[PDB]
Amino acid sequence: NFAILPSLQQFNKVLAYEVRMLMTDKLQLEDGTQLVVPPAFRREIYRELGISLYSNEAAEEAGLRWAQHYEFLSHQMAQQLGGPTEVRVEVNKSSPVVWLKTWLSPNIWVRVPLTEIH
Repeated sequence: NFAILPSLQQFNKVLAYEVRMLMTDKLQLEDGTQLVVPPAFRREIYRELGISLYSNEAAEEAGLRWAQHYEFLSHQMAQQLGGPTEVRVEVNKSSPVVWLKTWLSPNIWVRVPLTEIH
């Protein structure tokens, strides 16, 4: 049952929040509060996002090369993940594909297709 076809901007917001949870077992709040992130959630986020992991070489052949740097999306992502990030978007394939690299894994590209939300 379809629910949402998100804009690229909305998708980036969604992706950032979920990747932030992928990244840790505890969300650290401004006030020093730590919200636990159940492992099960992290496993399901990874699957539901349809993340593929690419080496630099493989990425450059699988769609990264046509992907263009998005400055606002990159900063928006960097701010949520809390570290230097690059977001590129392959607007080929008509349905966008987001390519993400972070300071945490400088030799891995994260490939995430924009999809329907259900």
